[PDB]
Amino acid sequence: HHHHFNLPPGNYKKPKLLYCSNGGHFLRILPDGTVDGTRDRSDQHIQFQLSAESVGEVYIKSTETGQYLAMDTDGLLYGSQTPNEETLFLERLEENHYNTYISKKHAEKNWFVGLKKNGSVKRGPRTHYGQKAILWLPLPV
Repeated sequence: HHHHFNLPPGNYKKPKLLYCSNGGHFLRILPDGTVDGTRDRSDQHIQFQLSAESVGEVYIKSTETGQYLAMDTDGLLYGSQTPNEETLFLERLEENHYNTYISKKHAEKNWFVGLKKNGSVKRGPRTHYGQKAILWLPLPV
C-alpha cells in the first residue's frame, strides 16, 4: 500500500452530496462531462451514488447523468461514460472526521479529488496530504 487504511464509517446504501468545506462547495458533474463545484443545493447534478469495488475502493456516480467521476492522466477530473481504470478512488477517513478520495490509478503520486476555495477543481499534482481542498463530507440527499 502507498496509503493508510483508516476507513470512514457510514456506507453506500443511499445517494449523497459531496461537500467540500474548503470553499463550501458541493461536487458537481454537468451533463457535458464538466466537473466543478457549486454552492447551489438545488442543483440537479450534485447527487452521487457511491459503490465499492473492493474494501476501500469506490466509484462515484452521478445519479442524474449516470456518469462516473474520473481523473485523467494529467490530474484533471472529468465525467466518464463508463467505469474505467480512471474511475476508481481510494476512500479514506482523514483528520479522524472527513473523507478523502485518492485516485487509485495514480495512488503512488498522491493525487486527490479536491476543490479550490473558488470552487474550481484542484489538479491532481497540485493536491496533497494536509490540504483542506481534499477534505470531504458526505451529506444525505
